[PDB]
Amino acid sequence: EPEPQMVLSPLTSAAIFLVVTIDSGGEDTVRDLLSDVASLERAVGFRAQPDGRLSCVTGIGSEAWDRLFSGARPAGLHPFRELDGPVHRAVATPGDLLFHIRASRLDLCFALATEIMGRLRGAVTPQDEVHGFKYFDERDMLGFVDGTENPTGAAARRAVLVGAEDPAFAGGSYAVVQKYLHDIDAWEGLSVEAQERVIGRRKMTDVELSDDVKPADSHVALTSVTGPDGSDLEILRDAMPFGSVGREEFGTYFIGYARTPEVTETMLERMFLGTASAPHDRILDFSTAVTGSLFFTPAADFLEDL
Amino acid sequence: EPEPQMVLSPLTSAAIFLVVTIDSGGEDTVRDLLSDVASLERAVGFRAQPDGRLSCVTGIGSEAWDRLFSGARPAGLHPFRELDGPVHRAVATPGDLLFHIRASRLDLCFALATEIMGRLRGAVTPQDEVHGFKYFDERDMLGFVDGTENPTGAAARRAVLVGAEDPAFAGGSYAVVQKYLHDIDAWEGLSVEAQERVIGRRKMTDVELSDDVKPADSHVALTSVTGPDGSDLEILRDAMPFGSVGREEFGTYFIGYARTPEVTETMLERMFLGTASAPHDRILDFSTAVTGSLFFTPAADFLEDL
Amino acid sequence: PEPQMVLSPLTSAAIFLVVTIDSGGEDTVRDLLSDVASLERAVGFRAQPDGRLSCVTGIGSEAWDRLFSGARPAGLHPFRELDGPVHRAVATPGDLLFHIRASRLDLCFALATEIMGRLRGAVTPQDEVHGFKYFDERDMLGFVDGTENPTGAAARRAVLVGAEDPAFAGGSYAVVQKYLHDIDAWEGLSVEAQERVIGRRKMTDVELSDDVKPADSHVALTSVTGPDGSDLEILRDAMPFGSVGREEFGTYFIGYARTPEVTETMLERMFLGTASAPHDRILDFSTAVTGSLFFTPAADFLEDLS
Amino acid sequence: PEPQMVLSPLTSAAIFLVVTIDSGGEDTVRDLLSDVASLERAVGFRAQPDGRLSCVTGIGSEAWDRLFSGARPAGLHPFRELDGPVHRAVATPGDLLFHIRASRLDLCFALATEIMGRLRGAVTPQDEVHGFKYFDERDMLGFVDGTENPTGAAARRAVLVGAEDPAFAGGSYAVVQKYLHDIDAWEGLSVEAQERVIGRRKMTDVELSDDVKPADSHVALTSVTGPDGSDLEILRDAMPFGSVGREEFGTYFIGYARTPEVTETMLERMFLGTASAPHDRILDFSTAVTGSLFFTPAADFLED
Amino acid sequence: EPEPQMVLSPLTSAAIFLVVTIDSGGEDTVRDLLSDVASLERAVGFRAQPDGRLSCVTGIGSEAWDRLFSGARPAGLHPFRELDGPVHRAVATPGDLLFHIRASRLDLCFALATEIMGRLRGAVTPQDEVHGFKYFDERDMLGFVDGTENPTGAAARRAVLVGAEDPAFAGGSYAVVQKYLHDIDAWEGLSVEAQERVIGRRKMTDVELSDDVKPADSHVALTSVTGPDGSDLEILRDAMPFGSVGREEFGTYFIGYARTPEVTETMLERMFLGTASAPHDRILDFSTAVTGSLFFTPAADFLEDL
Amino acid sequence: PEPQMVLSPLTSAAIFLVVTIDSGGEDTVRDLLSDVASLERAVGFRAQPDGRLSCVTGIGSEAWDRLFSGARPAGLHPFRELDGPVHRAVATPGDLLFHIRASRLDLCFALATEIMGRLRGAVTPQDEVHGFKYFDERDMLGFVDGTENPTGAAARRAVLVGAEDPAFAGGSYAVVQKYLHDIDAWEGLSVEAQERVIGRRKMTDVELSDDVKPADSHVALTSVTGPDGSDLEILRDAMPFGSVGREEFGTYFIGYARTPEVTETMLERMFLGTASAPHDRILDFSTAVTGSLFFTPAADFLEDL
Ligand code: HEM
Ligand code: HEM
Ligand code: HEM
Ligand code: HEM
Ligand code: HEM
Repeated sequence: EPEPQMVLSPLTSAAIFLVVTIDSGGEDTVRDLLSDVASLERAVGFRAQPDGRLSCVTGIGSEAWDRLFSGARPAGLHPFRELDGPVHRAVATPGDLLFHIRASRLDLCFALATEIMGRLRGAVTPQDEVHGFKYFDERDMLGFVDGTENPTGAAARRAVLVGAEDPAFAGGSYAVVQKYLHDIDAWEGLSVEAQERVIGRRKMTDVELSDDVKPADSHVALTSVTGPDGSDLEILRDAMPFGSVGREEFGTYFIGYARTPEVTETMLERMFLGTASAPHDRILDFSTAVTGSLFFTPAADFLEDL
Repeated sequence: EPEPQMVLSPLTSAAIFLVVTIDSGGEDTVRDLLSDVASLERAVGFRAQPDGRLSCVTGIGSEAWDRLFSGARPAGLHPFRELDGPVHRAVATPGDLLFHIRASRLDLCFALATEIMGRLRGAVTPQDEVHGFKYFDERDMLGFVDGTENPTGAAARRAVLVGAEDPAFAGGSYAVVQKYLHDIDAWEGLSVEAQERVIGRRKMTDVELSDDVKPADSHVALTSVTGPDGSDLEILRDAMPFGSVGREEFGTYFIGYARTPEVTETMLERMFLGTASAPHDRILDFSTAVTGSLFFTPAADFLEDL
Repeated sequence: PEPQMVLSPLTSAAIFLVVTIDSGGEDTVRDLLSDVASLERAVGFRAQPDGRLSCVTGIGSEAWDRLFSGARPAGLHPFRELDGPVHRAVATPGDLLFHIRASRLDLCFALATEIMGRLRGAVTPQDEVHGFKYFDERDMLGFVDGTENPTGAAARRAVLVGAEDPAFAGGSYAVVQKYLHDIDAWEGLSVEAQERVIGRRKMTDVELSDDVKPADSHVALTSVTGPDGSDLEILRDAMPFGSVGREEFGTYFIGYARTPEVTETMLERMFLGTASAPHDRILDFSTAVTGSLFFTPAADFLEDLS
Repeated sequence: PEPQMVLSPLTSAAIFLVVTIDSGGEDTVRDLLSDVASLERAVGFRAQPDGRLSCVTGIGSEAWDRLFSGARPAGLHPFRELDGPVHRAVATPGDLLFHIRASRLDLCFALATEIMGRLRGAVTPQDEVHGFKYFDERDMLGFVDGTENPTGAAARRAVLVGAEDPAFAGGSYAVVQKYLHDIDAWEGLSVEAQERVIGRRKMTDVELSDDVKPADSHVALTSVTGPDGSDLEILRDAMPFGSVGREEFGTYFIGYARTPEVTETMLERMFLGTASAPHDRILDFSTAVTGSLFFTPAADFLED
Repeated sequence: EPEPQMVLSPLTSAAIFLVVTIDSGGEDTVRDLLSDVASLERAVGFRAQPDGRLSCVTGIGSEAWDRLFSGARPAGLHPFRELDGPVHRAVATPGDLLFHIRASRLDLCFALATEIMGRLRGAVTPQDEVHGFKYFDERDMLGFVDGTENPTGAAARRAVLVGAEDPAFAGGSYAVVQKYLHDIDAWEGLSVEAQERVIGRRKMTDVELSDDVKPADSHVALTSVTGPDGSDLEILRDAMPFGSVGREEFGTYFIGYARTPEVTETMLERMFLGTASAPHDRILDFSTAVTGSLFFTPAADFLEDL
Repeated sequence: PEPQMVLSPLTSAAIFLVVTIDSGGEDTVRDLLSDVASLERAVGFRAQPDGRLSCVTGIGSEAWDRLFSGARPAGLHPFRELDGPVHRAVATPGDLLFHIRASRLDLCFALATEIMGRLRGAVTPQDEVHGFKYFDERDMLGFVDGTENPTGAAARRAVLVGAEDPAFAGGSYAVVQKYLHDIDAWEGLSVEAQERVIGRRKMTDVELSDDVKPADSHVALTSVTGPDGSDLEILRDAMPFGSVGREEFGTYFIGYARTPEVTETMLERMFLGTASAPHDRILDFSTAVTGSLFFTPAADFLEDL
């Protein structure tokens, strides 16, 4: 088989997201680093096992792929598609490489990011760097549990990993990232019952609203999608709180993994453009997107044979 | 009889340092928050006990003290003293209020900082915000164990807490903060043996160099000071690594607590001005101070009384 | 096919709930069964990774006939009462079993509260037991309990239905019995006499040699080989329970097997005896007061209902 | 003098046992009392450091007179029944209290088994409750419970008898009530309405400001100031309990104080009300079915 | 007030006991090491906190004291006295220095022992080296819980630390060590009931036998001693199992601390010489002493000043 | 076929036992082998989940012929002595290996006591070592030890016998060597000089680039490719041991492989050298004083006795 990267990681309380662009003539340095990234992960992580749980998932953008490699391309790889809805806009921002670094402690993430960027100095320019921390009861910046309905085990593998539909790229995945800033003053102006009608789940107990109370423009109603054959279309999320108390910056760094970008893109279209039944996802009246990029995360053996 | 704030904290792997100035007319809002800060600490921290270990130490600058309170001044409270050495400078920067927030996780520090700054918006301006993380083996940004010779138990109480010498302020302490950025490039150019001659201890095993081979301009030699009676003068440190790999910012946020500022200021004078035997502390040839402030951290009952 | 969480990691707390379905309660019950996996996620996700909450849901032979209109699992029948010369294994009513396990009683109790909230008016409670395991895996008799359970691949082969009943693959069969002990009589035996009842050493949990182990010891009678001389295995998670006021000291027995015939062969040898043994000596200090049999279907069977 | 483990670390499991002493049981009881600290060590030591097992032993007003001759602790009396306009605090029988706490129910149950084994034939059980805390210190009403308890030095001064009753120094007074909740009615309230009953925000556990806090909120009525304007404090370790089958959802209340006067002033305000408040709004969703008062002596009193 | 060595330690699962003699002319090397040993403890231990729990207690024999120091002798310090009972003998064996090294892991003990013996090679001759391990439920080599009736908190300090009776040595303690080998074959030939009559406690539940059943020659009866007034004389023990399965060596390395040696030596006289009511301690019919030594463990400041 | 616990989680304590079978001891040994998995559960289950106790049982080449009739595992032979120009890999006697691992020394000790209790009078001890790993996975030379071990499916492929020897599938081959270090000489090197001996950075455990890594560094010599250009890998769990009184500072080496040919190729390059290197520089600070080879069968092979 092909061996996947660590897309299906165990639960982690800390994360670093790094997005860079490749400077002109930086290609060779980048290909050198990509062949060594799993070795750097083992070197930083092994001495802190079994509790460290350090991993790095490496992603490549559509334009970067054409600069790095000749030949066949993953079937779904394109630049993030901007959405200009009647009220809300999903922006596309630059990004050639993604490092999704996760662990039980921020210091491990930071040590592996230091070795990665040390190897890339002179070849890349930083676009975004976020240090994520999860709240102790899995809560996000809106005060709701975040992760509950992710798929697990076999269902997760089927949802996230490329298989026989794109055989040359089997064991790969597609990652969409969006950094959101929240308007917390507006959000805290709602009662708890009004907040629940935005999300579609109870705040304190995390039980889903009944089919008879759940609004058509609630976040959970719009991100719930069935395919033609009536199967659930699922993604795997590992969204993380971040920000700065001084600048009054309260955010959610969103990442979703899927076997095809079509599933993630159908969810984003319903959220930003709406449906017959809903103008837009009510979560967006308290959340502004400031970045948007799409990456292909290849099989581990693809990176190792560079 | 008077109950100290949590100056003598158990070991914590995360910290937030917040330094603010009080805007004109902000005094009353500030006094109201100071009387509630212990209540806010319990509200965020109690539900995560016993492993959260959340604490907040609140400090007040010399000029802020005169705007907030009439009556007696703590005996040792003055503005941080700038040090103009022939090569190295210890700069003085503005700060009226210090919040030293510590816990076993960054998310708890961040939740308490959010409640504090929520009460003060409109009354203060942020000067510095740092999110610190400790390495898994108590290492700092230079790769040395950091904290080894701090005093513990009764020796720590004697070294840090004001007593009979200033009876109205007993159970208080004095906090000096400096943010340092390191030249990691220059530091990693040294052999391990050359790094040991800068610090004064072995890197991997943290054994002190013997009295005959320890250089006179090593960090350990210069911060070792005896009083007139031949007593060792000690401080309590809780320095934290911080940074951003994208902006190449690798730092140490220094905080030191002492029963009198004269002990910390004797250490800073030896480091920046030198002695007959040493021009300056060699650690300063790889470390630049960008902030400097001095605060009195009163007994908890002093803050509760307002 | 995705099993329910039959093969769970070690748990120190459990709630057993046995209920009968009132006339006309069927539709409410079918609605709850389609939601029970989502209720497990709602209560459990925010307490991960340490909570380790799971629920295994079972259906009795007569309830199956009232709920579902197609094929029956091949081994599902009402518990068979065993009328021995001395000891009786009684059959008591039960339509639905909830086997709820976690690292803490409060999590089991929160999931039981949500389940029973959905069933109020549709079911009548028959049994509710709150179990606790001793810190060194000991039971109410003071012996280590679980030692010879199968693990890994052997456990899956022993417990999960496969090719022999393909429509119900990934299911299992659960036998429950509540036992009350005569602890006064038990504690009147010497430790050596207790060892001859169980078949293992009390302090060190070493199996008695084939030369000393009596024919009517618990371990001799629950050791059974199939036609090829292969060991027939069950998976147990028996839990102590009781009340010191009422002098109630119990063991709540649950055993899981791929076919009821394995557990029923073990009960026949215990209660009816063999050529070599009148009955299991453990029964001279243990009285069964309940007995029921349940089919625990594959998770996808419960999810795909109406 | 060495106190019993009144000031315990946080515990997630508890057994409450209340018994009466049968006639002629006195000597069996006095034998167990001299050995109960030994039994605590016997069951607990092998499960350190995580077990955190302790047992606090209390004696009622009537029982004291049957067991001991000489001076009585100054504040020891039978629980006082409160007959309010709407809500009633009942007085129920109890001679001995065992407050058993640990990180796991199985350790509580092991110590309870050895204690009741020693007392079989001398005592009648009145109450047995097995308590569990929710993983974020929440109680049966879904609020954080314990937040304003005193800690360290403040806790010692609030809870332990000192120079005012020198023969009984290092003792405390324990008040217990078992409450059953109407959870149906409680879950019918909005979160905002629940906050106005308790006097704290539900999700973040921040006290309501003095301008929005209702006068008949639980926190407003259990706030009492002394002559010098000091806070009068108690130490609580109230525990959820119940049965899902029988629809029984409860809080087993225990409060410790250096004098019963502090706890009894709080109960009078809750049940009788004041000029400003009819009664504590928490009592429109909580019914007391037991009430008892115990003196918890110093460890050395029990030993000698 | 004087700072004790870490005599009152938290529970530790591993230990190294080192006993050495000072070679002729080794005195100055030894005095140099003694002034550094607390700094070596911090150097090895700090980076492994909070779980390491590493400490070292340093003791000095009666004859060594006279070679190392001029001035006052601690009032209770004398050579261990041999006990020649009718059946059992307590031997006295040489030792000038004791290192009692404890931690949560053997590797920490070993790293500190390596640094100590590195400083002394050429100055000392090793007499005994023992690597101790406690069983997971505090059980010893005889299978009984060991430590239960040790004093804690304030009672422990009163029992172990020298006070105003010998003011120059306040915060010191007296350590007696004996290495015992067990006859395991003979011991395991006893029933649990017979083992309980030797120890004086129930094996599984660690409940003390009643005054009416506890034999007069049981270990617990003979090591229970009351002073001239009425009160219990206590010592603090941290005895550890040790052995070699190859050599058939199964041992208990006994260490007891007391404020005066008279308490420990009264316990030894009752065990070896017996009373009116008992010939000897029944534990001695399964345990042979092969070493016996007495040390004074001074206050930490005594060692630091020299 | 259910393997023994070769692929164990990380363990901080170990006991290694090597014994020879006395005349007439065969029957006692066969009895103990059929019971050893049940003794592991008896000592370990009560201490789960933190105990992580396991025992791996191995049998030497000569012992196999005394214990069992029928087929021999294809790769089982006596350890081959290497007499290199400077350094020697010695062979020492061994019929049975017990590789006992846990999170605490006391659990290893309890299981070794029950095993040796069953064998008293049937076996003679050759070697007994009590191992301890440093808290940050460091070894006796002060380097992280384990970093490049294979994990998951790559580990199973590297260690477990498959279709090449079908009657012995789920078995493995263990090579043991006890090493004593000259720590005085080692600690006389600068950190930079030590890195050039190992082939990795000491503090950060980053591999030296192919351009700086010397040809006689330990990592260069124990890196081996097959005909197919694929890496040949082993699974190691080498453990520090010593006695501070005796000045004994050691590494007890154990390596597991699907075939002995992989471990034997690594030992030949270390002790005999290559075109580019006289010998492994790690051997100028490490002396081998034991050497033995064992087959560790599938668990069901031992049970069906
Ligand atoms: C870049 C900033 C700094 C770094 C990375 C740093 C790092 C260290 C390190 C590695 C040690 C040795 C281990 C220990 O005992 O903790 C140490 C010791 C110490 N440092 Fe610093 N230090 C810094 C700044 C300061 C400053 C500004 C002061 C005083 C104002 C200071 C006072 C001390 C003292 C008192 C010790 C203990 C000396 C002894 O062994 O007795 N440090 N520092
Ligand atoms: C009072 C109720 C029971 C108690 C207290 C109890 C206790 C025990 C104990 C202490 C063991 C030995 C350790 C171990 O788990 O391996 C054991 C083993 C066993 N018990 Fe029971 N048991 C009970 C009832 C039952 C019942 C009703 C069954 C089956 C229908 C059962 C089946 C087994 C089996 C299969 C084993 C393992 C046998 C082997 O070594 O292969 N037990 N039980
Ligand atoms: C159904 C029974 C009870 C429930 C569920 C309950 C629940 C709570 C809650 C959630 C708090 C707020 C957070 C905290 O400080 O813990 C609280 C505070 C408190 N309760 Fe209660 N309580 C009950 C009965 C009682 C009784 C009977 C008393 C006194 C006799 C009492 C005295 C207090 C005190 C003193 C406070 C703290 C007030 C302050 O902030 O100073 N409670 N209780
Ligand atoms: C191989 C040697 C020894 C073994 C295996 C051993 C074992 C134990 C055990 C199992 C207990 C009961 C549980 C407890 O409270 O710790 C105990 C108690 C005790 N042991 Fe020993 N012991 C040994 C030698 C000694 C020596 C040589 C002395 C005194 C010089 C001693 C003094 C004590 C004392 C003072 C107690 C506490 C008794 C009480 O007050 O209840 N032991 N020992
Ligand atoms: C004498 C004591 C020994 C010590 C102290 C030692 C130490 C080390 C250390 C520190 C590493 C680096 C980290 C790692 O990947 O584990 C390593 C790697 C390794 N050692 Fe050794 N080793 C020893 C003997 C041996 C022996 C006898 C063999 C083989 C027969 C061997 C084969 C290996 C292999 C295969 C690797 C991984 C190579 C790679 O990176 O691909 N070692 N050893």
